[PDB]
Amino acid sequence: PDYKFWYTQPVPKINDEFNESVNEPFISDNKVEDVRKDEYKLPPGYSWYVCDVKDEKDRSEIYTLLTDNYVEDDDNIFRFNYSAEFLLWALTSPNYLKTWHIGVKYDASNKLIGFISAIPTDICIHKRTIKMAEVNFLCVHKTLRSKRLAPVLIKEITRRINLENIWQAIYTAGVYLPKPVSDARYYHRSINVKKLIEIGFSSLNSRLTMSRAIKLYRVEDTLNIKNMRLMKKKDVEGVHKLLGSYLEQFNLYAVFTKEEIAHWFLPIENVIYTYVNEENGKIKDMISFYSLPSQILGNDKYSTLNAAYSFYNVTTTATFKQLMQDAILLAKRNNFDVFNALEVMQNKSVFEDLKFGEGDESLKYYLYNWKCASFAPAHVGIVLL
Ligand SMILES: C#CCCCCCCCCCCCC(=O)SCCNC(=O)CCNC(=O)[C@H](O)C(C)(C)COP(=O)(O)OP(=O)(O)OC[C@H]1O[C@@H](n2cnc3c(N)ncnc32)[C@H](O)[C@@H]1OP(=O)(O)O
Ligand SMILES: Cc1nn(C)c(C)c1NS(=O)(=O)c1c(Cl)cc(-c2ccnc(N3CCNCC3)c2)cc1Cl
Ligand SMILES: [Cl-]
Repeated sequence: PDYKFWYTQPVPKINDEFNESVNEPFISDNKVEDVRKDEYKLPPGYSWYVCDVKDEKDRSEIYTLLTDNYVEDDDNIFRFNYSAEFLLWALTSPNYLKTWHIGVKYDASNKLIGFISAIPTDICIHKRTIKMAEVNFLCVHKTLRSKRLAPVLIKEITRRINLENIWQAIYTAGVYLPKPVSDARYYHRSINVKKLIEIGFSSLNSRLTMSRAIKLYRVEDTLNIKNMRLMKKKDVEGVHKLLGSYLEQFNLYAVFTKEEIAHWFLPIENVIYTYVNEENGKIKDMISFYSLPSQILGNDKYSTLNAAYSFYNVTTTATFKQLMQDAILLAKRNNFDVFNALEVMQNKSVFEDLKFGEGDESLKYYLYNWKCASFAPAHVGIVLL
């Protein structure tokens, strides 16, 4: 590929590799005063729109755009179906900016046909903490693909982020772009076996009959960590200490304030599930996973695959395998069909014994305007939504 757009940007070329001692911007000494004050030009008939995600109607417009036009698997069987409540949660973290929730409307219909978003986060990369933007939910309507709208959305959000004196970003994508700092495969743990077979997500053979498959993935309805319970407001301080200490071992992680811990972990039904083990008023273990269904395209019986995604999990009183076994159980108790995880942090070590199957795609982690050594995904300590 030529990367005609990306090679104009402060990112590594596809052949670039850096020593572990290199950890710095491509372009330093940036000046807010020099940032373009004009919005990037859109093709005739299209206009920028600042979305208010706290307004139900604006939020529903984003929801519809993404439901119909967002990420599909390579075989066009599944399309992500982020809920409206999920989008509210994902986009209104502490110190979010409404003007970083950017839509594009088709003037004649007044309909939203494009979107991109950013939220601010402090990112520790190779022990250096940098104020960054986390870019997500880039989407162009299926009818307008391959018209070079995505670089316009990227350049416009870059401009708006730069106006706030932020010059680095973090982002993930399934597509290969210049140039990942890490690459993490997805793994899947079947919960509702029969449904997964019926929709083609899983397979049988003459050895693995339907009944044998169901027995293989059967789980005992008893927690290894008996007191694991839904997180409450009183647990924010203890989760902040437990998770904050845990994440410092990694090469890439978010540095969460107490306010960010409250936002990202306090439970919201059908959005975010966090469980804690409290001993003597101290949080000693935590499990968390978020809800992200996929629409099943075309299937007669089922419209929705109900998937839980591993978020952040820490144990100090059990083994990591016991903890993730409880995570699977808690997902099953909340009626999820499958439990998905990336090979980040310590996750890969438990996939075999807990009967995860390797998927067929990976998530690439990227930094914008930052050069550093790449690393194996066990050194990644951040999960983006
Ligand atoms: C400081 C501060 C800096 C802030 C900025 C940091 C950089 C942020 C980059 C964006 C990160 C996005 C993270 C994600 O949210 S992930 C989910 C992506 N959402 C989907 O997968 C939904 C379904 N899909 C679509 O909605 C469209 O396919 C897209 C993704 C909008 C792409 O639009 P289309 O019509 O194909 O392509 P056009 O408009 O002709 O643009 C082509 C150029 O674009 C590049 N590109 C494509 N996908 C990308 C992508 N996902 N992220 C970034 N760049 C992408 C591509 O390579 C090429 O450029 P070159 O010529 O190769 O240099
Ligand atoms: C079962 C299923 N349902 N769907 C809808 C799909 C795609 C699958 N197959 S999958 O599990 O193997 C999978 C998964 Cl989960 C995710 C991605 C992917 C692609 C691009 N971008 C992201 N980002 C997520 C983080 N924020 C930025 C966007 C994820 C690709 C694959 Cl292929
Ligand atoms: Cl129990």
